[PDB]
Amino acid sequence: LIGWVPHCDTLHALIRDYREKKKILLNIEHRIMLRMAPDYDHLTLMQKVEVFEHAVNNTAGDDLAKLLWLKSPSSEVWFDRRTNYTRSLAVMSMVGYILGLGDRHPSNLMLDRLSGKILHIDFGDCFEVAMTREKFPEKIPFRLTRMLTNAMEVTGL
Amino acid sequence: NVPLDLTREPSDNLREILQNVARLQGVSNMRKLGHLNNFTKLLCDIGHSEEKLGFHYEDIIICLRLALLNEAKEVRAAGLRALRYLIQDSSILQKVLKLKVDYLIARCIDIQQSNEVERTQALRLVRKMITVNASLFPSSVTNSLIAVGNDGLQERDRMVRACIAIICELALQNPEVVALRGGLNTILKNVIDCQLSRINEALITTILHLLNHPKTRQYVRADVELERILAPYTDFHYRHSPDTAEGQLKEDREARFLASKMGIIATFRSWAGIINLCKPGNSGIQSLIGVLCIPNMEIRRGLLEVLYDIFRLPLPVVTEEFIEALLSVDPGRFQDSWRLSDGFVAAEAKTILPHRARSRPDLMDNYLALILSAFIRNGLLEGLVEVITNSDDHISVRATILLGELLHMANTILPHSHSHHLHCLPTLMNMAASFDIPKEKRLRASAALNCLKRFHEMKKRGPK
Amino acid sequence: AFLDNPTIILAHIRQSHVTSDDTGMCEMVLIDHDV
Amino acid sequence: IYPLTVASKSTTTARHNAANKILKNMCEHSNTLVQQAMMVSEELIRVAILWHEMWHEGLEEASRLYFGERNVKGMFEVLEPLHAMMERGPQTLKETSFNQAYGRDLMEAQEWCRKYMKSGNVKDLTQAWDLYYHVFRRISKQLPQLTSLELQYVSPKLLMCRDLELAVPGTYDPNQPIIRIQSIAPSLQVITSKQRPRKLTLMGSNGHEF
Amino acid sequence: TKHLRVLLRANVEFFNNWGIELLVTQLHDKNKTISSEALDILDEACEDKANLHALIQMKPALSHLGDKGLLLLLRFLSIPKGFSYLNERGYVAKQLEKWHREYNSKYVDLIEEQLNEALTTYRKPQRPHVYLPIHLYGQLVHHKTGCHLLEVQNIITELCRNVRTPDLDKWEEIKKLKASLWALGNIGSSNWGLNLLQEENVIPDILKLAKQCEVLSIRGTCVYVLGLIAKTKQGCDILKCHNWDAVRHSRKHLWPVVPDYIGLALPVDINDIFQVKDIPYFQTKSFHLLRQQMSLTEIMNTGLQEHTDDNCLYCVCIEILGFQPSNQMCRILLRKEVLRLVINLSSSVSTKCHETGLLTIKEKYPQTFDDICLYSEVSHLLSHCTFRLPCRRFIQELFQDVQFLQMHEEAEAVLA
Ligand SMILES: [Zn+2]
Repeated sequence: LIGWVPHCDTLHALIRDYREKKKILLNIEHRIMLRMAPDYDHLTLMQKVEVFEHAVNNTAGDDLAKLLWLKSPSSEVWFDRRTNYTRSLAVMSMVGYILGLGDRHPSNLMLDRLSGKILHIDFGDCFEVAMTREKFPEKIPFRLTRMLTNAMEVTGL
Repeated sequence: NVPLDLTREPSDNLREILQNVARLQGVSNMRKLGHLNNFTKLLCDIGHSEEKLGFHYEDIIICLRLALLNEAKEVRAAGLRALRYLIQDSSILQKVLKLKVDYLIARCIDIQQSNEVERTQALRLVRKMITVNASLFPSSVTNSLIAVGNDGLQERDRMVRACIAIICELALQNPEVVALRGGLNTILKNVIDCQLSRINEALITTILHLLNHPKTRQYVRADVELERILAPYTDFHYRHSPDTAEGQLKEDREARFLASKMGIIATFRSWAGIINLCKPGNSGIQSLIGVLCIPNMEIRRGLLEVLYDIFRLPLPVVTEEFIEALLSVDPGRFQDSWRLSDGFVAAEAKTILPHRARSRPDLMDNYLALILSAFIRNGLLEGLVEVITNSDDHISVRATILLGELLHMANTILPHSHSHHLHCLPTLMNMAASFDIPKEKRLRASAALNCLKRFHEMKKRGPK
Repeated sequence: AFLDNPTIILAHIRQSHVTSDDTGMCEMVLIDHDV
Repeated sequence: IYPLTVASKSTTTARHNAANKILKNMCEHSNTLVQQAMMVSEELIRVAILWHEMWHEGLEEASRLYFGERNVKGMFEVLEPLHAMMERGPQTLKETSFNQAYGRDLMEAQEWCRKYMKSGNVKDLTQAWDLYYHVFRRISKQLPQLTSLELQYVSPKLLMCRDLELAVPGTYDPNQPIIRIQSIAPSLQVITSKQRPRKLTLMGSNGHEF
Repeated sequence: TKHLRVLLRANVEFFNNWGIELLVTQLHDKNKTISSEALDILDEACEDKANLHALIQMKPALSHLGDKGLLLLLRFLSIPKGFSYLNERGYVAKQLEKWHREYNSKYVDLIEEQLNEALTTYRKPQRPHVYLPIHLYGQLVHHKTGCHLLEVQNIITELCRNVRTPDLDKWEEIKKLKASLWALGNIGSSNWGLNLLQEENVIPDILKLAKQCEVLSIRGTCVYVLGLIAKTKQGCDILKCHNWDAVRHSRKHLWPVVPDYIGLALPVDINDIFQVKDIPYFQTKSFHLLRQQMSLTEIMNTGLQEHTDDNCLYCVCIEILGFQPSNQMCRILLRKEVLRLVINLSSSVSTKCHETGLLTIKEKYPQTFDDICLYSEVSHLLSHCTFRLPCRRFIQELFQDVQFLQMHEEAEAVLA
C-alpha cells in the first residue's frame, strides 16, 4: 500500500503534453536514428555514437525548459520553482549514487507542480544490480541528460 | 454394372469381394462402385446368414475393410452403406468391433474434402451402432464426435448441429463413455452460442434428464456443470470463445445474453432443474438474485426481461413515465386478432369475459405458486426494492410494474401462511418515512408507492 | 413440464433439430429408417 | 499491529506461531483492535489481486517452468496453493462468478494431474495442460477490459464498516492525536498498466480523504 | 359455433333450454374441426348444474366421437339422475374394467400433453389455461351410491400398495407409480371420497414421498396431486397437521377476505422439498526424455509402445483369419520421433513448431508413413487423448496417399 503523492505528474507525460500541443511528434529523435541506420540495436560501440551524436544536434532539446515557464503564473514564481528543481535533482543524484539506484527511466521520475521538486519512485533495482546484468547493462551513476541539464539554468550545471 | 442375380449366392458373392481388393491394379474405381451396390441388392434378397451367403461374417468384414481406404469419395460412401445393411444384431457388431473397423469409421467423419455425401453415410451408420447395442459403443468414434462439436463452429462446419444431436442420443443410453470424454461439457457450451429456441430446448433437456434419475446423477458435478449457463449474467466480463474477431465483440455480447436467457427459462420449467437451482445451500438462484442488487445498468435490464418471461407476464414499453408503461400492460388492450378479417367477437370476448370455472383446478397456478415461493424465500422482494430506489428512471418503471404484478399474483394464488411476510413492504416503507436518509432517495420510494398505488386500480377495473 | 421418460425426449430431440435447422443436413442424417 | 499481521500471515511455521503468540497477548488489554486489523488486512489483500489475477500469474509461471526448465516437481507446487483456495468456497459474488465460468475446467484438470502422480504416463500430463491453456487464453482476453471495481462485487465486508478504531495506514506518531478510519469509498478505479494498481480512497476521522 | 361461447360467458337469459339443444345439432356436423369446437364449448357449459341437468335429459350420442367425447360422457356420472340412466345398461362396469387395464395410464399422458403444450415448446403432432381433465375415479365419488361401487371392487388396496413399495429403477414401472398418484389424488377431492381414503392412512405416505424421493419427477407429481386433496375444508385440515398450507377460497371472488376451494397446497417452509442427498462423483471412486538433450541427426550418427496383438489393424488378423507376419534400426528411430511429436501436439501449447517438425519427416523420409502398424498406434492414441479439430485433421490426413500393400496381399489370399 503506497501513499499517493498529490500535485505530481510523471516526467514522460509532462513532455508528451507539450510536444503534442506544438504539433511535434513524440519520438522525432528516435525516428531520425532509425532513418539513418535501421539496425541501430546491432551497431558496434563506435557506430552507435555517430548515430546518437547526429540526432542530438539536429534537434534542439529545450522542451522541459520552456515547459516550466509556460506553467508559471509570474516570473517571481518561475525563478523560485527553478531553484528548488536544481537543488532537489542534485540531492537525489548523489544519494542515489551511493545506494546504486538504476532503471531511472522518465516514467519513474516525477516532478512536483506546486514546488518544482523532484520525486523518485519504484526503488526496485538497487545496489548496482542493473549495471551487472547481461541484458543491456547501463554504465552511468545517475540520470543526467541534455533535456534535464538544459532547464536548470542557462550557464549549465 | 450388370446385376447377375442368376448364379448361386456364394458365386455372386465371390466377384465383388475379389474386385474389392484388386491389389490396386487392373480394376477401376467405377467398377468397384457398381460392384458394391450389387452387394447391397444381394443382401436384400438373401437374409443375414453365414450358411447361405458363402463365407462367414468375419471374412466379409475383411474385404469390406479395404473399401474405406480408397481415394474416391463415392466408393467410400458406398462401402459405409454396405456395413449399415450388414450390422443387425450384437453378434455381428461385436465381430465388426473386434477387427478394429472403428479406426476407419471415425476416419471418414473428419476429412473435410468436399464429401458431404460421404460424411452423411458415416453419421447414418453411427446412429445404427447406437441402436443395435449402445453399451458397446467404441471410444474411438465418440472422441471424433466430441471434437467436431466442441470446435466445429469456427471452421464453418455445416454438419455441426447434426453431430450434437447424436451425442445427446448416445448420452441417454450410455452416459459412462460420454462423461469420460468430456461429452457432457460440450452440450453445456453449445447452448451458450445456440440462439434457436427449439434446439436450445432439446439440448438442456438431455442434461437435466441425467440429473433426474438417482443412478445417473453421479455423472454430473455439483455446482459447476449446470450453473455454467448463468455465467453470462453473473460475470460482468464473459468470454465464451478464446479466439474470436473483435469486430463483432459488441454483437457477441447481445447474442450471448439472448441464448443464455432461453436456457435459464428452459431449466426453471423442469422439476429436475428447479430442485437443482434452488438447493438449500449455495445455489445459482442466490447468485442470480444477489447480482440484481449490484448497481450495474447492462445486467439489470437483462435480468428484468428474464424475470418477466419466467412468470409469463406481458412486457411493458420502454419509457421514463409510469402512466405510459401502465397503459401498455392492461389486459383489455387491442390485439390484431380482433379485427373483422380475423375472429370478430369470439376472439375478443375470450380474453375479456371470464371463464365459467370456479372449482376446476388450474394446474398452471400450482406451478407458478411454487416458483413464486422459491424466489420470495431467497429474497426477490428485497432485491427488487433496491432496484427501484437505486437505478435509472427507465429501469425503475420496469421494476415497479413487476413488483405490482407479483403482489397481485401472490394475493390470489399463494396460501395464507406465505402471505404473512408478503404484503407489508418492510424495506420500502422504512425508506419512505425516514428524514435522516438523503432527501433525493426518500421521494423516489414515496413516488414509487404512489405509482404502484395506481396499478391496483387498473386491476380493479379489469378488462373492459 | 414432464419431459421425463426417454420415449418423449428422443422424439423431442429428433424433431426440433430437423424442423429448425437452416442447413439441409438434419433432415438427411436423422432419417427415421435407421431407427 | 501492522507488521504483526504480515508476520502472522507468513508461510513459514516459525513466523506464524511466534507472531500469533504476541497477538493473543495484545488481545488482553485491546481485543477489538486486532480483530478489526485481521478483517481489514484480509479484505485489502483480496481486493489487490483477484481470483482470475492469481490464476493468470500462476499459470504463466507454471507454463514457463514445464516448457523452459522441464521441471515437473516445480510445476505442481506452483499450482497447489491455487487449487487449495478453490476448495474453501467462494466468499463473494466475484469468486462465485469465477467458480461457475472456469470452475469445471480447473477442477477436472486437477484430476488429470492426480493420475500422472500415480500412473506416470506423459499423456496424462499433456491432457492436463490442454485445460490449463484453454482457461489461460480466456482469462487473457478479459484482463484489459478490467477498468473499474465495485466493492459489493469483490468484497462486501469493506463497505459495511462505517466505523473503525484502527488508524489510517502509514500515519501514526506518539506526539499527535490519532486519526482513525471512518469509511471506505464504495468504488475504486484500476489504473491501466502491466501490474494494474488500484486507487483506494479512505475517509479520515476528521473529514479528510486519504 | 365459436360465437356460442360468448353467449355462454355473458349469462344470456335462459341459455340452458335453447342453447344446449342448439349445441347438440351442431355436434353432428360434417367438418371435424366444427364438431371438435362444439365439444370444447360444451365442456365449459357443463360446469353449471342447470346446464348439466339439461344434457342428461337430452341423452345425446357421444360414443361415436374420440377421447374428447368420452371424457364429456364421464361427467354424467356426477349427477344422481345421470348415474342411474348410465348405470342401467351396464356401462360403468364396462368402464371400470376398461379404465383399469388399458388407459388408466393414458390419463398420465393426457396430463403431460397439456403441460407440455402449455409451457414446453414441444408441439406434439400470453398465459394459457390448463384445466384438470375428467377422471372416472374422481367423478364417481360425488354421490354415495357411486362411491359404494368403488369400494366393493377394492381398487384402493391395489393402489395404496403401489405407493408404499415403489421400485424407482425401471422407466416403465415408474409410470405405474404416476398412474396411481394421479388416481389417488382424484379420490381425495370429495368428502365422500376422503372417508374411504383416510381409513388406510395413505396421505402421510404421499407426504413422505413428496420430500424424500430419489426421482425428482415423482417429487413434482406429488405437489400437484396434493392440491387435489385440498379441494375441501376437511382435506385442508389434514394437510395443516403435517405443516402444509392451502388456499381456502373459490375463484368466483378473486379478492379473498377473512371470515369448493381451488386445488393448491404448499409446504410451510419451501426448503422442505428442495433437499437432495449428495451422491459422489464417479471419477472419485524413454525417447521422450532423451530426445531433448540431442538432435535428430546426432542420434543417427519394437518402437511402438502400446502395440499389442489386440488393437492393431493388421496384427489382429494373424490368428482369426490366418494372415502372414509383417516384414521389415534406421526406421526404428523415426517411429519414436513421429510418435513423440503426436503427444506434444495434444497440448496445443506450441502447435506451429510441432506441425513443422512433422512435415519435415514426410519430406526427407516419405516412406515412414507407409506401415499399418504405425497407423493403428496413432489411431489408438487419437481416441484416448483429446486433440483440437484443426490438429485432428492434420493427422489422419498425412496418411491419405498410402497403398498399404500388406493388407491387400493377405486379404486376397485368405479370401481366394
Ligand atoms: Zn501391428
